[PDB]
Amino acid sequence: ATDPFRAAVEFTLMPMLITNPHLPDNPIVFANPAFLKLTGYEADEVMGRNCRFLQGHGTDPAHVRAIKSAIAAEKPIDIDIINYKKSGEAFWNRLHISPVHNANGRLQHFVSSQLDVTLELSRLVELEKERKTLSIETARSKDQLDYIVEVANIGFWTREFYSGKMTCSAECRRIYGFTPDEPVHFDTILDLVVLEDRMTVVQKAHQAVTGEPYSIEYRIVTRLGETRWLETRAKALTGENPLVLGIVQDVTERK
Amino acid sequence: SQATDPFRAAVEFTLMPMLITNPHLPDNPIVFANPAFLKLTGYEADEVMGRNCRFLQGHGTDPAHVRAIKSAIAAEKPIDIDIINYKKSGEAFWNRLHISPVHNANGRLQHFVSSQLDVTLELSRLVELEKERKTLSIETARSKDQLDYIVEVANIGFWTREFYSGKMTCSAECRRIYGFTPDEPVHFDTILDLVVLEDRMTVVQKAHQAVTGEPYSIEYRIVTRLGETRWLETRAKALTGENPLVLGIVQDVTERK
Ligand SMILES: Cc1cc2nc3c(=O)[nH]c(=O)nc-3n(C[C@H](O)[C@H](O)[C@H](O)COP(=O)(O)O)c2cc1C
Ligand SMILES: Cc1cc2nc3c(=O)[nH]c(=O)nc-3n(C[C@H](O)[C@H](O)[C@H](O)COP(=O)(O)O)c2cc1C
Repeated sequence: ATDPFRAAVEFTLMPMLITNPHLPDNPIVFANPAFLKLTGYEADEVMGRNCRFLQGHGTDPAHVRAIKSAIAAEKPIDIDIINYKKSGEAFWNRLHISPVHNANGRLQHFVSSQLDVTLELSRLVELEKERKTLSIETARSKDQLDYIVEVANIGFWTREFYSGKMTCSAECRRIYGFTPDEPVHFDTILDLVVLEDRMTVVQKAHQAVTGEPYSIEYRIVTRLGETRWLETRAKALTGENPLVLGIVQDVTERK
Repeated sequence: SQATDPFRAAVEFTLMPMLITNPHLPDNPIVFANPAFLKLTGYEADEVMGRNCRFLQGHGTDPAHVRAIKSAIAAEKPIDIDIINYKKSGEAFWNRLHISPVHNANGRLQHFVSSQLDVTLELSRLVELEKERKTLSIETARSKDQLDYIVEVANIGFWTREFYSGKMTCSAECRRIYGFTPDEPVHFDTILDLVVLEDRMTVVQKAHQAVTGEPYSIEYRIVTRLGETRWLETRAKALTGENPLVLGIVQDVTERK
């Protein structure tokens, strides 16, 4: 005849405590295996003492007063406080404390459900401020790039080695017959290339990536019918899915 | 029954969903569910009792996960396993499950107790935070690779300046225009020493006045360390946000008046 609730508290993964308020200083009279494992204390090392022994230097004094006022008022309380393991390792202890009254209405026990939320209040929180930091830097480093190609008027383009997706500057879109807003793929450039230069272009474009800079020159017939001679100095960014960089310029004058 | 059972109360008041089943009854039905469990699933108390815990399951739920629990229960062994379940509304969620067998003194199986936890949006949050960091790491590194490539290949006199501080960065072409050495530290004052005194006041004021994110141009005369007089044009713009940064492109336009 085993008590299923006793066994539930016994076998749960979540730390639980029970204190007897009728004794002085309201000491711990029970601690499930989960609690002893989290804090690293043995059973005989936590019995008989108040739960304030888990506190330390990083423990917010304001958090302690809240718990004190709740216990003195015999009222429940949920709070996140900084506690310490036997080794010294600090951890965020999500505290859920509930008073237990008898039939008459007198206080009989205090029970609590401790939960280690260190990875939420300490790990996730910094990963949110770390990610936000990267966003600024990413947006900035791009703002420098976009500003240079604009005021220096450079036909700058990028190309994904596999998908063939591209980005083009204002100058690059003027060299070809492109509009400032339309999406640009490697195929929309290939459509402008003269018939005789096409095979040379796509073979160089789909050639095995090397971190070395290379030059390539081909002719295009723009969408208005104007034949233009282009020169391009390109370089591939090594990776699993490389990004090809390239600066194109119109050299039709004096071929 | 004057005094309450603290263990009973602990399970009652906890925010962790907990179930108790009686394996002596057919198909091992639920005989208890704390208020925590009823809020998670959205079922009433009388809508859970007498049922097996498989009613939370449905489509998308891996049948391999079920057989793992099935074999664990049959062997009277504890088991930790995540699984897909369905709350009353139909909303699917991930159920972190911790089941433990309860034996008496004789070794006779009496009960099963469990801990339930909703870890759907929890695991989903971190699997997107670790894929987001990888992308932004590559992007920043590559957008930095793009910048240096353009400046070098296109021979641009490009400089950056922390507006408040005054510390500057200079490209190879930028240093050749003013007449700097490729490895000396460059401050805004270092440039001012070369600017002619007639145009010197007009330069500092224009650089000082505009902290906004509005583009502006300025042209002045300088004299290098060797004495060469050069007319310059600088097109600059400051990036508003936290510690400001002034970007500027300068080209030598030594052409006759
Ligand atoms: C059941 C129960 C469990 C408690 N568990 C913790 C705990 O895990 N960590 C902690 O810092 N305080 C815990 N406390 C609160 C402390 O025992 C103590 O009441 C609090 O630090 C204020 O003590 P003070 O009034 O002497 O300053 C718990 C209190 C109760 C009643
Ligand atoms: C105490 C206890 C709690 C359980 N809780 C769940 C649960 O929350 N979700 C679930 O899918 N299965 C849960 N199960 C397992 C199911 O009740 C069922 O035994 C298991 O899915 C295999 O049953 P089947 O092979 O007939 O499909 C629990 C089992 C026990 C003993």
